Amino acid sequence: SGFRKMAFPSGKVEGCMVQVTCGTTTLNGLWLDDVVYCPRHVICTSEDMLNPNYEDLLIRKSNHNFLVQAGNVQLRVIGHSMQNCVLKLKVDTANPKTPKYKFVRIQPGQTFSVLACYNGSPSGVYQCAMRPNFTIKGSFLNGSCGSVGFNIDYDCVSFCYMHHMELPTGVHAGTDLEGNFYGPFVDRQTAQAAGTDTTITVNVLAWLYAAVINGDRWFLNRFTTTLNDFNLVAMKYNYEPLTQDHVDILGPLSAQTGIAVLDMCASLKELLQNGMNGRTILGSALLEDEFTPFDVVRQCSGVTF
Amino acid sequence: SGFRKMAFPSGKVEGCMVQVTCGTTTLNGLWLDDVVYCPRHVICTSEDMLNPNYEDLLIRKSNHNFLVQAGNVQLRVIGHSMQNCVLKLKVDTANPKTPKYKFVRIQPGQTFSVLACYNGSPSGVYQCAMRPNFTIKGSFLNGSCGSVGFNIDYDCVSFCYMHHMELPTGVHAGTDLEGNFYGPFVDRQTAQAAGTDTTITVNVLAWLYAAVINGDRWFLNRFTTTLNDFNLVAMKYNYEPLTQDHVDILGPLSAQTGIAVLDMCASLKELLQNGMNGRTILGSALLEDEFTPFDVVRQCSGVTF
Ligand SMILES: *[C@](O)(C(=O)NC1CC1)[C@H](CCC)NC(=O)[C@@H]1[C@H]2CCC[C@H]2CN1C(=O)[C@@H](NC(=O)[C@@H](NC(=O)c1cnccn1)C1CCCCC1)C(C)(C)C
Ligand SMILES: *[C@](O)(C(=O)NC1CC1)[C@H](CCC)NC(=O)[C@@H]1[C@H]2CCC[C@H]2CN1C(=O)[C@@H](NC(=O)[C@@H](NC(=O)c1cnccn1)C1CCCCC1)C(C)(C)C
Ligand SMILES: [Cl-]
Repeated sequence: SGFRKMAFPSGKVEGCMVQVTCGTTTLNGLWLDDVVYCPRHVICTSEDMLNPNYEDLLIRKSNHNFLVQAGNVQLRVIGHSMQNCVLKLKVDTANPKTPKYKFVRIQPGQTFSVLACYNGSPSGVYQCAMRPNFTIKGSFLNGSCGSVGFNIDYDCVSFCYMHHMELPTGVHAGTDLEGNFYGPFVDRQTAQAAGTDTTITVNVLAWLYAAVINGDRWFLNRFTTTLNDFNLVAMKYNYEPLTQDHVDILGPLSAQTGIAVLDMCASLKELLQNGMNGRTILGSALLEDEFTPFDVVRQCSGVTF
Repeated sequence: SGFRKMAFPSGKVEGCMVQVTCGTTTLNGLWLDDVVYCPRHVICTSEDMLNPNYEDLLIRKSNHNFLVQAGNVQLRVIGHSMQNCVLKLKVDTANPKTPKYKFVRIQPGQTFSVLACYNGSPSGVYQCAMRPNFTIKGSFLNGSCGSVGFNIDYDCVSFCYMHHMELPTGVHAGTDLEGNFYGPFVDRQTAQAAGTDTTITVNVLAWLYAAVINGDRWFLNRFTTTLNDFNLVAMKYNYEPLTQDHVDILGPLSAQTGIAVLDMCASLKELLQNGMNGRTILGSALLEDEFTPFDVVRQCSGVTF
């Protein structure tokens, strides 16, 4: 028993991390096969960032403008192209340490592991959620750009995130591995609102099921509710609407605990209306929303990779 | 910016994990050189666990009673010995994937990364603290025994923890890699009190410095305090005494923020006496005590491995 914010084991991703330098800018890239993926703003000067013409800037770069480094093996770049907001550097060596992998785009409310890197070297690994407003609450310092987010399913690394930038609120924005931003953001230095964040309701319910699996069940009540009447209370507390598809994805946890999803909804309704009255759930004084139903099942059933 | 419970990158440890079977019992071992370390209770039956005579039980085992498995490479055991509460299986193959490493014993309040494993395969990685009462608040299911805790310093894995057992409160107990339990526990199935847990004061202060580094500084006040008068208030809230050595280890964070350790103590004093008045610090409604001063520096300075 116990319940922790648990990341995926990171070894497979560790062996794909490299250092990419262009001019004065050094950040991280992802070395899969003979390709290094990194944020396209590696090519920019401080002055270029106000409204970069990335097509023109890249046209003025040659292969030898890009220094790629795998620890010491100084990779030779033989090609460069741009896909959306990511640069792809063809190199003369295909990464031996290349794991099996896909590139996927996660949905708001889904979770992933971030391998935070500096200079192509891992600092640490942590879990987080894609927020409904398509930001993530990461831990990223200058030089962290090109750090990636990923999930592992069987033996296959699904890359879902590459880090590009920090908003003035201290939250983080980036792209999938085809270089499309999550959310409304563009890679230029302008004020860009993230828009209203909401609480990931399906995930709060998942974590309440986690609490029950772990014998912490004080918040269970005799009341029940319809999905509609639940959503009327939840919308008042800036919670995301709960959909039938969310109710379906909570089924496993419902089945395991014998608590119907709408009875857990009735529990969350009272927590929202009353607060916790200085009690805690799985050590927390706040309702936690960065565990998916699958995270709870993974962790409470000991799924391995 | 941002501040997350961050684990060490786990790849180096991943390649040391193996499956150890003795009779009906399968758990994890740590494969370093030609030695596999695992909990000695792998040799026990359900009935043996009331008061096992581990010397006599081990004497009745032969090398071929122990099935060691690295994925599929079925390791042949050529020796078995006992050191305190850990079994050492000499094998015919030394692990190629063997990283550089030490075995260390951490102090109460220090943190480490746990690589949770089942059947010699990683499930996930998370951070936790050795509690003052020498338990850890882990996430461990049946089959997790032999999962290890570790830190990385330069390129050297310091192993500090091997998982043995769960207390009826849902907290966890284990040994260092010389097989000595943390805390008063013995590997037999008897009621064993953990004793009073306390809040890791030096770590709360470290996390308040983290909050200031991240622009969350509402709790800073004009008041100050002596170390003694701080400890008079803190002892009332079941906080660990703060020592001059703790004050010294907070020096870096004091220097970086220009807030004297005793001025941060004066901030914590009011938080304890008043509570947070429904405010939060780095997203939390509770005071967090599972970051060390070095964790805050590591994470706020982007130290890599
Ligand atoms: C990353 O590339 C990296 O690690 N580089 C290695 C060090 C050499 C780097 C890491 C910063 C922590 N990312 C960036 O430099 C990005 C790029 C891409 C987009 C613009 C530039 C600057 N940048 C940022 O992350 C910045 N953030 C902003 O500029 C915000 N701007 C504003 O909020 C704003 C407000 N008023 C006027 C003008 N801008 C972002 C910009 C993008 C939309 C969201 C808001 C800093 C300031 C470096 C965090
Ligand atoms: C671990 O070996 C493993 O992963 N084994 C693989 C599955 C085959 C296994 C994992 C359990 C989650 N650990 C254990 O089996 C340990 C060993 C070592 C010490 C005794 C046995 C049983 N065990 C436990 O972790 C148990 N915990 C207890 O028995 C507690 N006992 C009591 O609190 C108690 C209360 N009243 C009367 C008698 N006992 C522990 C025992 C040690 C001191 C602290 C309290 C279970 C119940 C399996 C969690
Ligand atoms: Cl909290």
